Amino acid sequence: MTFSSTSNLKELLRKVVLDVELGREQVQLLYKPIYDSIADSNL
Amino acid sequence: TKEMKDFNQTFSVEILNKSIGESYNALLNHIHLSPIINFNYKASNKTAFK
Amino acid sequence: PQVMDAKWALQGNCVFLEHIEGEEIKFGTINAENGPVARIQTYATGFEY
Amino acid sequence: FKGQPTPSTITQITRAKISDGKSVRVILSEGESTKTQQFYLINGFFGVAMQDGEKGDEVTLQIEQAEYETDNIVTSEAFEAGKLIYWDNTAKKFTTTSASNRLVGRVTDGKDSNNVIWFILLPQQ
Amino acid sequence: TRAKISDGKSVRVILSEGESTKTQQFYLINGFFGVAMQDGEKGDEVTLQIEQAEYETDNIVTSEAFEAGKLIYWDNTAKKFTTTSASNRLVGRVTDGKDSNNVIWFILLPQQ
Amino acid sequence: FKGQPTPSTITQITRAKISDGKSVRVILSEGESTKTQQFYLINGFFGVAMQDGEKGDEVTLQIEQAEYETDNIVTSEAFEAGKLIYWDNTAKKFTTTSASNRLVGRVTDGKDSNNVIWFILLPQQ
Repeated sequence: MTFSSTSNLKELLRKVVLDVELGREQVQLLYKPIYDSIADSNL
Repeated sequence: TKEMKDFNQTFSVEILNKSIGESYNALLNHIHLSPIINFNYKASNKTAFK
Repeated sequence: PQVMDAKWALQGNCVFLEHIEGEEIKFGTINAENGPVARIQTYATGFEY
Repeated sequence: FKGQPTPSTITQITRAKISDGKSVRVILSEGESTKTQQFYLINGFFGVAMQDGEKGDEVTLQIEQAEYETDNIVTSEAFEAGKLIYWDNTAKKFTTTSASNRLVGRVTDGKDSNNVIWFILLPQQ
Repeated sequence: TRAKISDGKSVRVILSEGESTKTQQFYLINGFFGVAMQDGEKGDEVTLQIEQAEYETDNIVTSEAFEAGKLIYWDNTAKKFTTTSASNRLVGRVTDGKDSNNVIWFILLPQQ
Repeated sequence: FKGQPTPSTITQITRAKISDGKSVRVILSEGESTKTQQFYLINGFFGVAMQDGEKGDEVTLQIEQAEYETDNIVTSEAFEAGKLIYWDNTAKKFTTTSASNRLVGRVTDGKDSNNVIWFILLPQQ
């Protein structure tokens, strides 16, 4: 009896995944202090 | 394809909207800050390290 | 999903052999059952009036 | 994610269809300039220019393979419906002569009084 | 003003003196090969289809196998499809091979 | 309708346009295989094999005549914008040489530093 025999049968074993916190960093609007907004829907 | 949305567990329109928003914010930063960077500054503006 | 999970189970096999004085008892083993696999398909048609 | 805490591998999911192919951007050459809604042959692509390009800039050509109305035909020749159309890049005009011109379409409506042709654009071969 | 006037999925033609077309059949009229959406008479205006789409038809020469992928040529003299590749006009490529009922699925081509 | 009360007569209305025909089903032969979003020539049809197939399986090829991002070219050749594209079925790579290869497209964006190309797909002639 050895765990190595049943290692390949992944469906028998409990599946645990370690959290990594992977993704894409948020992209902020850095240009706001410099510019003067002119919002008009008929330019 | 409809099959990709319906059968794929993780795929969704939410991640597509996230990608759209991220690229949009980066586009805004580029549009409103690349004129500042790419400009050919004359010697009047430029200041040395000193 | 388009392909269904396969049910699994673990089963322990053993056999009783009657023991005489001074023979090592043979040990059993373990076998794993596997269920069937089902698949989901997409059917479609339509008209162009 | 710069400075991520764990070396997460990245797997690219392949993709082929980049766009619809209705139109294509093209860079103007030196001795070229385009105005809107006129046919041109720029870098091997024949289509209707959708922007006014002046020099060394980027313009979009429409290659939709749809039906197009166009002036700018060699009025000496008569364009009956069904005849193949060719593009004379030297004269910048449509013609039925197949000497070395580029095949670009087939006529639907014959040559009318106003030198106007309705023709079906071709697959850019 | 716009150069594009219509999507080009269909094209109008005028029937000559030796041409007559019935609904939903293939006809080579004035260099355009398509499916006529109207039953036409001499000197009448009809509309053909050049939609580059998959089309069904049994109007074929029943002598040679139309295995999938082979080019389909339209013989105006006999008014039939065939794989001769002679001076007959090229019109499509077979998607689904011929069945026992002599039915073909093929993709139209851009009239070049 | 079997066993109908009355001898009715059924008249068919003909319909030629079976389908839009933007893609075509095809069956893999012995010496052919596919994986998703890769270009292939199968049974005279050239397109993007949208599904995996190995042996006698059914796969579908995109023939939309849209713009496609491919890579997978003969790297030694130069691919300027507008140049015609040919598929070398022996090498299973795109190329501009027209020796015995199928004409399949025209480049919209030239060969970049990583051999990527955008090109219009052609009507499978």
